[PDB]
Amino acid sequence: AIFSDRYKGQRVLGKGSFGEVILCKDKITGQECAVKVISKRQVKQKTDKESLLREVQLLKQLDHPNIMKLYEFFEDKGYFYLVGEVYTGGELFDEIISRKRFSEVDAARIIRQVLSGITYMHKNKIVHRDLKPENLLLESKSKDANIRIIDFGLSTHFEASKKMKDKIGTAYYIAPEVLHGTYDEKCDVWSTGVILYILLSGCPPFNGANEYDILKKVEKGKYTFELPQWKKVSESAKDLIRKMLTYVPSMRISARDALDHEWIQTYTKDVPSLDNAILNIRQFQGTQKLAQAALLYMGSKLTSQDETKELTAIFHKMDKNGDGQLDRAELIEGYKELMRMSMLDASAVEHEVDQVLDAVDFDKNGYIEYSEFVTVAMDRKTLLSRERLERAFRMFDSDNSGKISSTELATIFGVSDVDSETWKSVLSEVDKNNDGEVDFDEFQQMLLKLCGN
Ligand SMILES: COc1ccc2cc(-c3nn(C(C)C)c4ncnc(N)c34)ccc2c1
Repeated sequence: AIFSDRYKGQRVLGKGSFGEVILCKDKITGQECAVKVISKRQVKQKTDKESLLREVQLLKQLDHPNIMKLYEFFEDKGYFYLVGEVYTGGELFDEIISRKRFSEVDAARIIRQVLSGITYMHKNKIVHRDLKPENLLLESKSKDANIRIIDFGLSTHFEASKKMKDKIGTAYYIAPEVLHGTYDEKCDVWSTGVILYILLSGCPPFNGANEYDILKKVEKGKYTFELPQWKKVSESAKDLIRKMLTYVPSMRISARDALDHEWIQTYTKDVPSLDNAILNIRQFQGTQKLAQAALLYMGSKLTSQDETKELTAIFHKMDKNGDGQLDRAELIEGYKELMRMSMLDASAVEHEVDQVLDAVDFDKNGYIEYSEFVTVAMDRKTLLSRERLERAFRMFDSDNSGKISSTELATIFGVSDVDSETWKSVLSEVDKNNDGEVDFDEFQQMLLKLCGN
């Protein structure tokens, strides 16, 4: 069976672990799905074919309200296609920051759901390993919506990217035993423990100025409840967190046993709002998302440089008599050529080409100046990535000051794991009045200089 025979791409939902996720539609039934597309070239397999197939077959038969539903699996020469249920409520933390109040009852209800899904998967000998807030989606945009955990089982079969754009936020949540190589299902309880700690204080239990500092803290495994925010918190919640963040996994509480914990039992059946926590979470989330957006912007810019020159070279070769004129069918064949080395098949490329032509007001039916088409086709993704970066900038700038401070930049570039000396150097080239702050344009300029421009 061939993936594109059955499904058509509607739009890109976003980038997740191991690949891009595309909102697709069944060509016959009209069923909408979220399809994780894994590039074989970019992502190595840890397991063999037989093991992956069998795992997938198991996953298709599994069903739990807090676990992403998997429907289908396809494989071609270059890609794996993982077809799951699409959820519309977004990421948990993005919903949480929008609330005016948040309590231990809300936290407990969230964690019960996570523990329930984890418990179910563990019974079936499937481990997540890379559990973190962005793997917790909300089923719908309804305020009470169920949490759906994504990416269970994948890290067993695929090697994680070593690129920082893919690694953002991973360090806070990873279990110490995962770092050292001997791990089991208990690693998921640790990660859930870290998440709970963040839910109740707004701060990561294991924090640091960069990835390695964070990992160093995790590996030591020591944390405290000495922040001001922890005075508002019950003893039972801290007791649960202690049991989940127990270093030796055999001594660590299981997911199932955690569901029976006093805290869970008590708070999921009066409590104040954790206002300090909500504020800290807002700041945490904004920082994480800006760092991510920063790396993606730089990556998209590099990709644009690559693709612009490749596309130009493809069309030059095609342009036999060298007058710079190509027809739409040729533009499609060359765009396909670029894709050959989102655009899952020929019809997707036809549409994209048509969208570019309709932007540049070039007639679809005559011969076209390809150099102009190239510019617009690329420029489009350029304008686009810039818009998502800007939005993340505005979001982070909660006071609408229009600026980010040098201290804030340190925090952002730290999470993005950009070398301290390097960004300071680029900051010095842009900030030339010792202002100690940058507006959006300036920030963008820094990122361009941080990706060889
Ligand atoms: C193991 O097989 C699968 C199959 C589909 C998957 C889809 C998503 C997914 N990501 N996103 C955006 C946050 C980028 C989603 N948005 C809505 N629904 C989704 N289902 C996803 C994640 C993991 C998946 C794993």
